[PDB]
This record gives sequence, C-alpha cells and structure tokens, in this order.
Amino acid sequence: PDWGYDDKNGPEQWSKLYPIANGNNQSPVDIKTSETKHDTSLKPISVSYNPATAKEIINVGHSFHVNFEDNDNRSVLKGGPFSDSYRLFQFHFHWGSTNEHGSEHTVDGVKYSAELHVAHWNSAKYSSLAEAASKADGLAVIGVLMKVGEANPKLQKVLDALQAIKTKGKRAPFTNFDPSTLLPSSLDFWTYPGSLTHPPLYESVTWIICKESISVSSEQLAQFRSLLSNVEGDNAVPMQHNNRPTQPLKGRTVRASF
Ligand SMILES: CCCSc1c(F)c(F)c(S(N)(=O)=O)c(F)c1F
Ligand SMILES: [Zn+2]
Repeated sequence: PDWGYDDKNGPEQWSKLYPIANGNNQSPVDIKTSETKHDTSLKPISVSYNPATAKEIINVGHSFHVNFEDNDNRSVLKGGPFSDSYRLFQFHFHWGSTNEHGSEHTVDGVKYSAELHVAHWNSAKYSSLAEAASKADGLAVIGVLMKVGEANPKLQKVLDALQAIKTKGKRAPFTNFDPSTLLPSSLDFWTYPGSLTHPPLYESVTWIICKESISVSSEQLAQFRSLLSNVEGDNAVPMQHNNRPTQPLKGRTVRASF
C-alpha cells in the first residue's frame, strides 16, 4: 500500500496521501485527566458477544485482524454514549518496537506497551460496515490499554493462532471466541469523538477508552513483533510497530463515565 509505519510511509507523512490526517477529529489522543468532564448521562457500557460469530484471523501486513460474522445482532455493544446498537466486526492490537511505548492512546502522557481495539458498526442506522465506515456516527471502538507485566492467559487462543498467519495475506479460521473475555473487569471509560488511527483515517469513530488496563507480558508482545510484514518466500521483515502518535484535541472534550 501507499502507507505504513516506516519513516518514509509512516504517520508523519500520511497527510500527503490522506489530508484528513490533519483533521479536527483525529485519533489517538492523550487523555489529560484534569481536563476530562464527568458526564452523568453516560450509561454503562453493555457488551454481549456470541463466540459463534468469530470467523477468521488475517495478517494484513501492518497488523493482524480477528474478524467476525456481522450479518446480524448476535454480537453487539450498547450503552455508554450511544442510543444505537453497534455490531461487533473485528478486534486487533497495536504495539510498539519496545515495551516503553506501543499504545496509541496515552493517559496524562503515560505510554502503555500495547492497545487492544474492539471495533463495531452502527447497524441501527446503516446497512453495512462499508456504509458506516465514513459516517460521523458509523463506528464505535473500545480501546484497552495493555500494561507490560504478568502474562495474560486470556490472550492465548490469539497468540497460538499467529503461527498459521506468519506472513502478509495468510488467513485462517478462528472460531468460537468471545472477545469480551479480553476486556478489564471494570468498564469505567472515557469517550470522545475521533477517527480511525490509520488510513483511511475517517472521522467516524466514537472511542470508548477503558480506565483500567489489562496485562501482557514482554514475551507475549514479542509474539506480535515476530509476525512478518512480507509475503511468504521474501526477506523476513518483522512487524516491529504499528502505533500512531497522539494527535491534537482541537477543542474536543473527553468525557468520563466515572
Ligand atoms: C474503513 C473500514 C474500517 S478500517 C479500520 C478499522 F476497522 C479500525 F477499527 C481502525 S482503528 N485502529 O481506529 O480501530 C482503523 F484504523 C481502520 F483503518
Ligand atoms: Zn486499531
């Protein structure tokens, strides 16, 4: 593709092909907790996912995705800031080249070692992801900051699957999996209107950022960085990082549920 995370094709240069990279609703952001506004109309987040909607795991060159069947409302996110039901379609991670950084969102300047994104589309209003993806109210993404520490057992099925999708474009069945098992036990959150965090960078996402982190070990992070961005039979090029820097808030308000 014309974009990636290298020096030449990376975030700093994305605006050349994708001008919205310099938009007013870009993500991720730094959440400054002294500038959050507690909002009492925010309802609790409700997730209800059916593990039979898990579909496939794919290496996309810059990351890997776990996609879900989204033909119906078997797996849905509701509550929080939403009046609409949002249908689960994918989860994935971001990571950095070492443990020091790797999250996309930061909290009061603090960088975590990775970040989980659980992505949903507005099926009350739209008929497909493709329709929803560019609408201001189209997408809802839960982000969970991942703090290097104890190995997290709940990552296991994901990590065990990586050996079948080592290189760009490989894909395999990934079934019977409920990604609510990856979320932290408190679902207290921050929410703000923003964007996809890589091209096409659409400003279509209501972000739900969990206040509590989940763990990951330094060895489970290495399993992500050992995926390869090349296709089979080319020079091996590890996927060292895929996090975008934080972007200017431009007057947006981050709301706290707590
Ligand atoms: C156009 C159809 C959506 S592609 C996409 C996406 F689904 C995400 F969840 C994200 S993210 N990483 O903001 O969750 C993303 F950056 C994307 F580009
Ligand atoms: Zn993401």
